[PDB]
Amino acid sequence: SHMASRLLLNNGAKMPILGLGTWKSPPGQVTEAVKVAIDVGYRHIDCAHVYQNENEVGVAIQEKLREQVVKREELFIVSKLWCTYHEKGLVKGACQKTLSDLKLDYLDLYLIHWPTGFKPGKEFFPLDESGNVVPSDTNILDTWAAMEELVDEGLVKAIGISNFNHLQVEMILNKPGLKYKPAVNQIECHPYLTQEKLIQYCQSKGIVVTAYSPLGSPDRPWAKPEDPSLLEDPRIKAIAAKHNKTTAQVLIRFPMQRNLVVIPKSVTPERIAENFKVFDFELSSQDMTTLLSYNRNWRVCALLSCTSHKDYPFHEEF
Ligand SMILES: NC(=O)c1ccc[n+]([C@@H]2O[C@H](COP(=O)([O-])OP(=O)(O)OC[C@H]3O[C@@H](n4cnc5c(N)ncnc54)[C@H](OP(=O)(O)O)[C@@H]3O)[C@@H](O)[C@H]2O)c1
Ligand SMILES: CSc1ccc(/C=C2/C(C)=C(CC(=O)O)c3cc(F)ccc32)cc1
Repeated sequence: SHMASRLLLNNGAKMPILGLGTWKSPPGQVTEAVKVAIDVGYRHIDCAHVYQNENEVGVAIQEKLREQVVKREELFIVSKLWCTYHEKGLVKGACQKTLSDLKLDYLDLYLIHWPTGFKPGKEFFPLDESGNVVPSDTNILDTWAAMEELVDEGLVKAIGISNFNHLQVEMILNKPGLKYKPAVNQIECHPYLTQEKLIQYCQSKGIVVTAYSPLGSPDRPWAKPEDPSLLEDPRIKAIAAKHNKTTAQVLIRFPMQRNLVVIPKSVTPERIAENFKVFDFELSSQDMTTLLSYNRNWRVCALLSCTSHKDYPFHEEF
């Protein structure tokens, strides 16, 4: 289908363009979900400390390594530094905690989960008595230096960012004494949020973009009835039907043809397999442009708690 399975990052490593997402995958189901994914061909898993299921994901990876279904070098494991760990002195420990839970001795990619730093502590979202999230005074350039140390200590092969707008990406690229550029910016992207500008900017700098919530995150906990629904969009279903594929398969193939990495989440064995079977057809340039035309600047993940945080990413146009 004129589609290679991996693309080149600016650290010299290759990254599988299809990965399994794990946000919201319940701890009692994610182990089998990851086993099934690897069994059917996935080599890239997207994780995060904040998803609270890294231990269970790790059980799956470890078993598949033990069974010799796959070698570690063939796996591409991604995790993310949570906001309460931006303080320089906490970054390594957060990384090591994720490594211990995932049962790995290194990550292929470690991302700053959000540009917004929070006060350190047990709570993922520390609040003042009025309900506001309490920020940290750490700035993202120092956090980036801490991330660079992880590469130099061998804990991760690549470092990157997530939910950074183009000015924030630019701030890193212009950092005095920058040692390693971000390899990846992982951002929300689907036909209702097409991200033409941010994607063009990142790619122009050699930063690879990963598209999250490619199916529109129907299981997002804050979903409402008025919300659009990609999987129910007759226009998208029509394109699927024309190709004898499912609507989800079209939604996953879409970012692949824009040179994006994409990470659909499922804990359903049947859908896990379906979501991987997207290398056997090609959307036309017309299909692509039609899908792009559906942009609404509609976000699943707007982090509405933190609009007042100085580093909140989504006030900027991109
Ligand atoms: N960096 C960030 O801040 C950030 C933010 C959001 C997401 N992400 C990453 O991106 C991943 C994917 O995003 P997401 O979890 O928000 O949502 P998503 O992948 O767009 O959609 C997941 C939902 O779609 C369902 N689904 C999966 N395959 C399907 C299919 N073939 N047909 C019908 N329904 C299907 C899943 O149900 P079942 O699981 O029940 O099958 C689940 O409810 C996340 O898991 C996470 O790893 C990162
Ligand atoms: C402090 S009240 C609040 C504020 C923000 C959010 C938003 C969240 C979003 C967008 C995500 C997905 C992601 O960032 O990957 C998330 C994952 C988690 F484990 C926990 C919370 C959140 C949820 C609740």
